[PDB]
Amino acid sequence: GHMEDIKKISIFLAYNVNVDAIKYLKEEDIQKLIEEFGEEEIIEKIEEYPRKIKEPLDFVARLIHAIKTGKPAEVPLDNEELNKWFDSLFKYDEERMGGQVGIIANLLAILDLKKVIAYSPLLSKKQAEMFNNDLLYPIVENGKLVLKKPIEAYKDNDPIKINRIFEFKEGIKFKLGDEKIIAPQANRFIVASRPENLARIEIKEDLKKYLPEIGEMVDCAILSGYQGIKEKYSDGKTAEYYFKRAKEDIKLLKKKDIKVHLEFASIQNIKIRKKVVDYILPNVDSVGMDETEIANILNILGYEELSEKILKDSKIEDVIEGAKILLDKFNLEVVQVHTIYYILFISKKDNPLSKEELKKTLEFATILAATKAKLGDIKNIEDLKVGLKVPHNKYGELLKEIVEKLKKKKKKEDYKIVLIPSRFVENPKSTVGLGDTISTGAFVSYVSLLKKK
Ligand SMILES: Nc1ncnc2c1ncn2[C@@H]1O[C@H](COP(=O)(O)O)[C@@H](O)[C@H]1O
Repeated sequence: GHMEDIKKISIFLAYNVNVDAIKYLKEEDIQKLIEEFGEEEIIEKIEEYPRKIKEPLDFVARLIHAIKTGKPAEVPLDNEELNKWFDSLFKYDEERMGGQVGIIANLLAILDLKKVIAYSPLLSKKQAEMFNNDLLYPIVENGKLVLKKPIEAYKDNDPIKINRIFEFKEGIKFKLGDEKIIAPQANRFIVASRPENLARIEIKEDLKKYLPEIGEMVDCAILSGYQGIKEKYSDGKTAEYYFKRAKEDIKLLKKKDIKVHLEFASIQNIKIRKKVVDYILPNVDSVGMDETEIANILNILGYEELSEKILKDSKIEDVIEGAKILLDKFNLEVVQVHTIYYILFISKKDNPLSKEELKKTLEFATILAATKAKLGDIKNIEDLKVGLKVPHNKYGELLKEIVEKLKKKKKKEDYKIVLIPSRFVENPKSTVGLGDTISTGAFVSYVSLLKKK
């Protein structure tokens, strides 16, 4: 319980919240779709490969197409006027809080943090009910900034962003025409739209003036959702407009002294990914990422040779070298890299924390990650004891010894490098958003130990 000095942490979170409505597909389900829509019409439609869903058949064909590959896919609805028709035709099994803000803010509430301020542009009644009741939502009433609970700041008439997810296990089998189909791998087919018509990824004009005020009452922030920003919008606005104003929010928050953290998401649009590199990464204090994304960042900065060595081979010496480049280039205090086997932490030599403390930050991150992996969602702090029963990966212990040897050889260590093995869960319940869980655990723990000093 001593580690839980974190409960003394207050934190601000923006920008992405949504509702996840999940269907857990079984063979019978796909069978009913085949019967109700027909085999030839689906087969013909799969050849068509619609890029957006306009008629119910589009969804049937793209869902089956994806199931054939075992690879992930996202197709938006053609128009938000089809939402309620879609939800009555293809009903969900369960509804849930989605989005990096909504998921992590709810977890930080369950971890009893001092103050957790979460912000999203849309706050419909159904959405606001998904929040943990301890969360605070910023509001400007009567020329003053007021933190109120979400079930008391919601607005009727507000739309609701919903991600429709269809989960299919490995090996789900069904016939289509003569083609017998087997799921090569477990994957999820997602029906969802990036915001344009209904909302945008930004702090509204009214709240902007109060960002520095939010900066005073908060020890740290975690910002996310930049993968939802579009290159061009119909109203003539562009990614640059929103990325510029996203840069402004970080700068307004940092008039006062806070740490800002970013978890580097897997943005498949390279032009929007390059925007995150240019507008967000240089202005932030902490970053977390996997092996794939550091190579993707190194490739944007021009280290093409290094990027492929990490991608092809994954040697820890190369990941450490790539993390050192990120640390020195961008005004960062720390860089975090996570893989199924290890978590790596690097900070300049003048970091107020000791190598001993940095390892404690990491230890707590592996426990929290292992709790969620074995239990699915975390619902209580008691659950962290389940993660403590998960032992360290044996190959990571080997990498720890390797890093220790590396450090002894070099003449000057102007850096603090700490690696611990992960608490791998072999037959995990869930794997989604595990990266945000680990990265948040280490960052919050890191902010704690800084605050004690
Ligand atoms: N079975 C598992 N047990 C513990 N952690 C896992 C497991 N599978 C995946 N992870 C973590 O999930 C992360 C994936 O993060 P990302 O794909 O960036 O969201 C990896 O870096 C691992 O640390």
